Order: sequence, then C-alpha cells, then structure tokens
Amino acid sequence: VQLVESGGGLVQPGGSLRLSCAASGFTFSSYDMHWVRQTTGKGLEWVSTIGTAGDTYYPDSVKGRFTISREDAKNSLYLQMNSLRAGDTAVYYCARGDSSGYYYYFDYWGQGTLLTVSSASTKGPSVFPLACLVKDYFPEPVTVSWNSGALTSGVHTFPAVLQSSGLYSLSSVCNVNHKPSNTKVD
Amino acid sequence: QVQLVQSGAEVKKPGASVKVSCKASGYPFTSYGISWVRQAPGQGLEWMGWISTYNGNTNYAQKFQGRVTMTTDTSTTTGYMELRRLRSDDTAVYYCARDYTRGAWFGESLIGGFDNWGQGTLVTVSSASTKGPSVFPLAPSSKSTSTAALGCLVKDYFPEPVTVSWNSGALTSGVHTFPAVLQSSGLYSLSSVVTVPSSSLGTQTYICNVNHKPSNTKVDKKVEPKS
Amino acid sequence: QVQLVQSGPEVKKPGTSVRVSCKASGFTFTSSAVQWVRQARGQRLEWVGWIVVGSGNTNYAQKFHERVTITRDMSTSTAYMELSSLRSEDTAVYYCASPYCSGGSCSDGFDIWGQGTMVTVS
Amino acid sequence: EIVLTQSPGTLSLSPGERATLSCRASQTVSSTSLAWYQQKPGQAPRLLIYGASSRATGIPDRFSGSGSGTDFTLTISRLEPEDFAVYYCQQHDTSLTFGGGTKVEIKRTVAAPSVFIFPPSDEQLKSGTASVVCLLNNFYPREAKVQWKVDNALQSGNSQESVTEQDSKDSTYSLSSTLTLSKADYEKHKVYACEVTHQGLSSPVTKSFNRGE
Amino acid sequence: DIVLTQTPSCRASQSVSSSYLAWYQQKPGQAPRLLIYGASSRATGIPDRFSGSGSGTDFTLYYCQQYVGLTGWTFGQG
Amino acid sequence: DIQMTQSPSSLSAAVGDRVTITCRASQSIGSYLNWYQQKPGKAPKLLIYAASSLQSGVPSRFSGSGSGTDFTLTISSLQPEDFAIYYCQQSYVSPTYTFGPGTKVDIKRTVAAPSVFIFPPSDEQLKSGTASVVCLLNNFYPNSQESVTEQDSKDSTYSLSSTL
Amino acid sequence: PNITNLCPFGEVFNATRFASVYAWNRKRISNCVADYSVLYNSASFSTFKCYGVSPTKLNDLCFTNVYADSFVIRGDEVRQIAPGQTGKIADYNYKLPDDFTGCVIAWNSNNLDSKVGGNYNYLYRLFRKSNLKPFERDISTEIYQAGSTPCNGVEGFNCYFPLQSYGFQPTNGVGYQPYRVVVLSFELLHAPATVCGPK
Ligand SMILES: [Cl-]
Ligand SMILES: [Cl-]
Repeated sequence: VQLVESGGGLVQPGGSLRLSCAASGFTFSSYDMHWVRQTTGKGLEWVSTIGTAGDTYYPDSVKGRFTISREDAKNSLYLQMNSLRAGDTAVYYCARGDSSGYYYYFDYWGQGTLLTVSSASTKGPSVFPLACLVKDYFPEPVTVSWNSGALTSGVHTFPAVLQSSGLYSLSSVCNVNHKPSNTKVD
Repeated sequence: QVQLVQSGAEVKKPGASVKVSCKASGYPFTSYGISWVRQAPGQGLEWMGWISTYNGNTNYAQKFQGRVTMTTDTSTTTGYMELRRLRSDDTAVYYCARDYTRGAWFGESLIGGFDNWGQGTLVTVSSASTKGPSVFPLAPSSKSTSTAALGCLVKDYFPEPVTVSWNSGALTSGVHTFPAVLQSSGLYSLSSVVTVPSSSLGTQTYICNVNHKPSNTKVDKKVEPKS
Repeated sequence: QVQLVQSGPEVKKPGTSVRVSCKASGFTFTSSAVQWVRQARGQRLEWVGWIVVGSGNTNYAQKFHERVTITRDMSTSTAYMELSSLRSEDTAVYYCASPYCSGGSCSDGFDIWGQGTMVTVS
Repeated sequence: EIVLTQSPGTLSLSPGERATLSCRASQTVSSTSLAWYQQKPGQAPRLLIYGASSRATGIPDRFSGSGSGTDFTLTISRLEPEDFAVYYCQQHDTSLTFGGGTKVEIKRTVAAPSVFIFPPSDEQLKSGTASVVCLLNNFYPREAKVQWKVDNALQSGNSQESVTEQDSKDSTYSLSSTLTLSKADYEKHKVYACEVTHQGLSSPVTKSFNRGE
Repeated sequence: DIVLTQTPSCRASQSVSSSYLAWYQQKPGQAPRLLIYGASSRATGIPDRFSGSGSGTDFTLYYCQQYVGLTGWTFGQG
Repeated sequence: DIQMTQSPSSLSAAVGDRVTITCRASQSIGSYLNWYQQKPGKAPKLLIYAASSLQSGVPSRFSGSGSGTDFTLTISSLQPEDFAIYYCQQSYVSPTYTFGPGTKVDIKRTVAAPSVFIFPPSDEQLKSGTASVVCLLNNFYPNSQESVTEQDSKDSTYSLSSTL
Repeated sequence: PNITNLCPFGEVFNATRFASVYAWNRKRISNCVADYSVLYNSASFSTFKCYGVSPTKLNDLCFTNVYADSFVIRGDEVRQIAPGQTGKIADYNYKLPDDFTGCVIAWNSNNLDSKVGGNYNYLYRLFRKSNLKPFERDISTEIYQAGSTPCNGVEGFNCYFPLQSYGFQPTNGVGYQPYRVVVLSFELLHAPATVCGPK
C-alpha cells in the first residue's frame, strides 16, 4: 500500500499549483483520501478530505482556494491550489482515511511534497568536493546520494542552514540533485 | 428513468364517474406525493389536488372539494384520481405529476414543484355516442391559374381523435390538418387541406386517408376537380 | 470592583446632538438595565428614559420621546444616551444607573450609579 | 386564494432574442413557492424553475427565474427554436394555483393569407346539410377578419373558425372558416362569399362562388 | 402619569405599587445613592438608622422615585 | 474547534526505559484519539486509534490509554529507533480533525566522544572568491554556521558541522 | 440506487419555512434507507460537521432512529450548535450533549429569511432561570423574573419578556444574517437498526 506525492516546488504569491497523489496496492475508489500539511511551529494541519461519493470537505483557512479531486480510474488524487498565500508554505502529505467502528484515523501517508510560496527566484547550488559541500540554492530541498546509491552506509547528511543572503547551505560526508532549479551535479 | 404512465382515454356520459390511474416507476414511490392537474381544451392548467403516497393524506383544490377522490396503491406504485358527478364542463386532459411541493411524510411545504408529469389521460364528457365521420371532398376551385388548394372535410364524428394523411402519407408537404371543433350538435368536425401545383391537378392523384379508430372508420376519399 | 463610569464633560451649541456613554464592569451587565437621569444646577431630578441591556427595549419620557435615543453595546459593556435638538433646558448633569446583576438574579433597585456628566448648551 | 396573472397571453419574439415572461401575484407570495413550467403543444408540461430561481434538472442555463413580492420573471436569454411554447407560473404559498399561461411565439415578417373557398360537395348535400369552407393559407400575424356573405347578407353565428399551430418551416398560420347551412337555406341563395381582412393585404380579399356553377 | 410631591415624606397622584418605589440620597457634587427600595427595604451596606414606610399614595422615610410599568417613571422635587 | 495540547514538548530517556507522554483535548472527546509517530524526514505513522487500539503492525510495546479529556501514550521499553516526534490527534469532530503540537523523544546513550575531521576549501571554490572551511564532529553524545543532525536511529549519536 | 423505502431528508432540508430556534422543530426518521448523497451534492452548505462519525461514512452506518432538528439562528451563532458550547443559543435555546453523535448542517438563508426593514418572525430565548439540559425545548412565554419581586404577568423593571426577535435585514453583515440549521442526531439503542445507509 503506497502513496507517492508530486507537484511540490516554488510558486509565486497569488500563484497556483496542483498536487498529485499516486496510490497503489489498494482499492483506491473504496477509501477516502486526504491532504495534510506540516509547517514550522504550526504543526500538522488538515487541508482537505474527499469521500467516496464525491463529497469534499475543507477548513475555512483553505476553503474556496483549494479543490481536492480523485480519478479512481487512474488511482490518482489531486489538490488544485489557488491564490497561494505566503503561509501556505508547507510539506503536503496525501493520506488514506479509514474507520474502525465510529473511529476514524489516517492509516497511510505519502512521503510528503514540499511547496514553497515565495517571491524569491530559484538559484542552482554550487557543488564542491571535500577532499561534498552544496551551497547557495533556493528553495529547499537538495538531495545527496553516493555512486547512484551504491554507498549509503556511513553517510551523514546535514540539514540546511538559512544564510544571511537568504540562500541555503548543506554538507554531506556524490550525486547532488536540486530539483526546483534542475541541477544534476557529480 | 423516472416515469409516470397514465391509463387510456375515457368517454363518460354526464353524471357518471371517471377513475384515472397513474403508474409511477424509476424512483422511491412513497418519497413524493402525487399531484393531479387537468387541462380542459383551449384552457390553461388547473390544479386538482395532492396526495401523500406515504400516509395517504390529501389536499384538494377547493373547486373539486366534494367531488374528487385520490388514492394510491403502494404495492404497485399506482396513483388514482376519481372524479364523480361529471359534467361536460369537465372534459379535459388529466395529468398526474410527481410532487415536490408538499412532503409525503410530514405533509409540509417544500421548495420545489411538479417534477415529472404523466403523458396525460383524456376524459371526454358528452351525451354523444360513438359516431364515425363523413368525409366529403373540398374539390380544387374551377377558377385556378398556372397554386391550387384541395382538402377533405371530416364531419360529424365522436369522440376525438381522427387521423388524416394524403396518398398514404406520401404527400406531407403543404398539408394542413386543422384542430377539430366541437359542433353545437355535440359531434366533432375538422378539415384537412393541401396546396399543390395548379399544373399537377390533371395527372397527380390526391386521395386523403381518414381514420377514426373508436368507430373503426377508414375512408380513402379521392379529391377530384369538380365537373 | 463594581461601578459605572461615564465619559467626561461635554459642551455643544443649540440644535446639535450629543452622545454620552456609560461603561459597566464587575457585575453581569447583560441581565441588567440602565436608566438615565438629568439634573440642572441645584434643582430636582427628572427622568430621561431607560433601556434593558439584553433586549435593547427603550422607553422615554414625554419631553424627549422623539429627540432622545438610548442604545447599548453588550460586546463592550457600554450603554449610550443620545440627545438631539439641544436648547437651554438641556444644560444639566446627566447620570446613568443600573441594578446589580449576578448571573441569575438582580437586586430590586438602581443601586449602581455613575459619577455623572455635565452637559452644556450655550 | 392567490391569483397569478401572466401578461401578455402571447409574446411574439424572433429566435435569438431574450424573452422576459411576467407573473403577477394577487398578493405577496413567498419566493420559495413560485415554479415555472413549459408546455409544447400536445405534450405534458415540464418543470423549468422552482423556488423562484432554482433550475430543474436537465433544464438548460438560458432559462433563469427571478423576482420577489408580487412580480416574478422567467427569462430566456437567447430563444432557441424549441423554446417557443406555452409557459405557466405556479405558486403554493397559499394553496396551489397556476397562471393562465403565456405563449412565446415566433415573430416573423408579415405574410398575407391566400384565400380559398369551397362549395359544399354533392355528397354532403345528399344528406341534408351544407358546409362552405373558407381557407386562409400561410399568413402572419394571426389576426384575421373573416366574414361570410350570402347574397349580401352578413352571416353571423353559423360559422366556426379553426387555426393551426404556427408552422415548423415558415412560421405561419392557416385558418379555416366553416359556414354551416341546412340544404334548405343553402338552396334559397345564390352567391356565397368570404371576405378576408388581414394586415398583409393591401385591401380585403373576397372569394366567392355562385351555387351550382 | 404619576405626579410625585415630597413634603416639606413623598406623595403620589395615582396609586403606586410598593415594589416600585425607592428613596435616594444626594450630597453636593456626588451622584445619588440608593437607600430604600421596594418601599420598605434597605440597600446593601446602608445603616440601620434608615427605615422605609408606606403604601398606596403615602410613603414615608433626598429624592423619591417611582418606577411602575414600562413607562411613566418620575421623581419628586426634594 | 477542538485543540490538542501535548506534554511535555521534549523528553529524554535511555533505551530500555518507560516513556509516558500526555495529550489533552480542550473538551471531552471520549476515546476519539489517535497517536502518530514521525521519524525525521518521513511521513507520520499511525500507532494508536480509538484512544487505545494498536494499529496492525505497530510493536506491542506501544500503548494508548485514557478517555474523555486526558490521554497517554506509553512506550514500555524504549528502543533506539523509537526516537521520533509523537503526535496525538482528536477524531471526534470531523472533518476538521486536529493534531497536537507534538512531543519529541530523545535517546540517552552512553557518553561518547566526537572523532573530529577538518576539510580545507577546494580549488574550484577558491576560483570564485568563496572560502568555506568545514569542521566535522562525526559520532558523539551529547561568520560560521553550525549544523546539527537529528539523533541517528541506530547508534544514538549526533553529528555537528561548522562552516567557517 | 433504486430503493423502495427512503428516509425523508429531502423534506427536512427543502422545507419552505423553518422554526424559530426557541421553538426548534424535530422530525423522527425511522424504518428507511438513509441516502446522505443528497447532502454531499449540496454546494450551499456553509457548515457540515459531524461528531462521533465521519461525514464520509454516513452511508455505511445503521441507527435505531435519526432525529432531524431544524431552526434559524444568526451566522455568529452556528458556532454554538456543537457539543459543549455556551452562548444565548446553546444555553437557552438548543443544547447538544457533551457526548453528541450526529451532524450539524447550516447554510446562509439571507435570501429566504430576511425582509427589508427587518424580519421579526424569527425568535430566540434571551432570558431563563437556568440553562437547558441537552435536547430540552422551552416554548413558555412567562415574563422572566430577574428581581426577588414577582412580575404579575406584566413587563417593567427586572420584568422582561423572555423572547427576542432577530433583526434580519438583507443588508446585515454575514454575522447577523439568518442561517438555516439542520441537526441530524443518530440514536443507537439496544434494538434492531431501522435507519441504514445503502452501503
Ligand atoms: Cl389552478
Ligand atoms: Cl464543515
């Protein structure tokens, strides 16, 4: 039973973006699906529920701006976001809903997809070998693996550090991949 | 998918009673009441009354108060409307409709209307008896030059309706069949006319076909120029 | 503490309108009522009117029955008295008063009075 | 009760035009109560609008209802050919009642009727009656004066008119007038004429025959 | 309406229900205080030395106010 | 709304200990309470629903108790991988499900020492006018930016990088 | 789904008139298939919360009875149609139990329920000696006694009429506009279930 989000990236304030969830391993049409976001400080927030009868539900924070939908024939779930404000910046999880009795709970989550609302331009990171430093990129995130993923044993990747210039810095101790700008460096 | 299908047309002597059925299908029968609307010839719609298919409460138009009786049969999802003490005044088409203006269960007023309607049932109230028409020609005028009109007069028949076509339906272009008119005699009469090229009168053969089914009257009347 | 606090002194000219306020704190203001009493310099008391806080039902005296308006604002615990078409007779000290209310029941008289407001029309 | 009156009883508009049908309540009606129905000829009525403004299932968007108090309005934004029909309003605030109806009619250039007159058939005369048929064919508008004259005598109360519906193709009407006389009276007279007054005619058209000629 | 007149005690023109009759005390510069309500009741923390009396049109114990009904509330002179 | 508060926000315990964490609904919610575990960089995982039911596949060391207003998740015997943030979520009033702020559970390892490394700037980096000198503290417990890793699940150690 | 005995949610939600909140109206639903699809398909619902069940699951559940309570309040007041709320409405008009099981559905009814220069048709209770127990209804119009003095059926000081009319001008801000509320309460006794979803 898997859920794989996609659609996350940088977007203009007032802008628009559509998230996508690819479900497998279960009878998709049978279960309610949800979007939950996660933000710094302001924790996990429920964003949207779609039922199994075309019923859709939203909190006021998001109501009128976001539309959830599903294509049960394409095992797919979608979140169409409009009028994206600054604080809509979060990691967006696609989650399966289920009840045992009257008791409802989110029983499977995706891996998350990061959306960043910002007026800031995207910039590609410089990659330099530590005889790897990944420096000066926007927005998050960057990913590091070694030799395609042949060596993940004995590898510590450090979380980003927001700089004074407003860019990010990251170290890993390699294939660096900054998706939001398209950069593949070795 | 939803269907109300009404019973056949009735002919009733003044004084008699008529009971029209209305067979609902394609929807939960007891969820919606049935409304009945009649339309007399050449008149607007007239409401008769309402019934709960759930509890059997009725609300009748003040006009038809002591005279109409509505019932339903849940078993077979049929509605019934029975008008008694018929006067000719009551000749109309009788419609049933699935009602969403008052709720079946709690009998209260709803934001809605008459959702689907039956095909209607014609009730003819007359002292008249079944009589097949006489069909007389309307010969194309002697004084005619180089468009000509000819027709059939379909006179003194009861009850409605009659079928008129030309050359077994071959000639439909420029045909007019008029609405029947009720004569003071109590029988009906109508004309069917067709405008043909003045030139074709000598060759092409115009034969109007009239059918009155209540009386098993089938007439194929040839319309020749006079004399 | 339990009290009623009125706004400071007012000075207007004949014809115009004035808007006095009466703020409450302490007692459950909602279940209360506010009467308005005026008093010229060293002279008798006269009744202006009264409102019921919960309902906003106003009654007035003869002299003001169409040129005075008592409103209230529950969500701020504030009553107002508004006199329009001012003249010489309207140069007085205006008081608001309330019964003490404590949720369920109230005391059976106006036992809470303001500090007063001198209104001047000259 | 509450009476609803629709004006006009016939509204004549060209295809493509916006139709604005009116419904007037004899007293204040609740907006939740007013419905609109459409009836094509020889067809069940069908629900268009309920609760004043709510569209029925499957009803296209051009149809829209509005109004409140005593004056309600069905509106068709652009009349398609199928939209030409009778419309009935309907209230159930107090009991249930309908409006007398408004026919929406295809407005067309004026077209004069071509008149025809038919003597009674020999066959008819055999059985003691005589019917003289005057046919007005393919005219617009609908108003036509038809007078029967028998030897100059202006007939009245022995003739019955019948009008077709508007034509599918040319949007015209055809009317018949049928003068009914006993074989007796028919033979007491020589000249039978109908005179047609119609807007499309420069001056009235008379068509006559002489009996047995 | 009810016309109140104090002497030189509080009298009323029409009969007044006892439940709606109150005595008040005013010192120079200050607002009035409630002393007696309901004709013969002491206000909270009002000394024992005070007492209220009367019914009908006659009431005995400065201001007397009647507040009967929704309207027609009046005061005495002094 | 119904709002969740968890307590305490931070917790430290050695492997083997019994951790007990609290959740509190702002009004009574019966057994309408779920517990989620979130290991860093992963999506939440459901541990407990209905205040006290263990989700299929969740280790039995995890337990939920309580009902009404106050709720407890208890890890009976902490493990190295049990380092996560724990979230309680009310499921009474829907669709507006609400989550708690979260409780982070740290591990108390034996005191270990950082094996320090230092990496000088590369030739390409110098060729741009940038100087980043990197100092590394590999495996430890417990104009330059420091970067802290999360507690490594396996060996309960941290790392720290200084970017001079 | 072609069903023969279907619960009258249509009648409840599509009623032309609605009760004043003080005199809230209740309809019992029994012995029928409850199709909640007619609620899902509403665009117009401003509030659709359920308590103790997921809205997305209603078509799966059976109950002994459903009760459809309906009334009109202010927009500002819908907040109080919920377990464990306080306010004039929750306290003196319509209270739900702290352990309520059902849904609360509300929609803006400015269009139907406000009249120019006020619609004074809609009432709520403004005064009461105590609060309501859950699902209690108080329709009495006894003059509220505030003081220790009896009111004798008339109004006056400390003697106020217990019912107030809402304003309901069309021009009021959303907060003061009328909202129609339906409260489905699902009831589960130790008896056969009479009300079941189609699933
Ligand atoms: Cl009618
Ligand atoms: Cl909602």
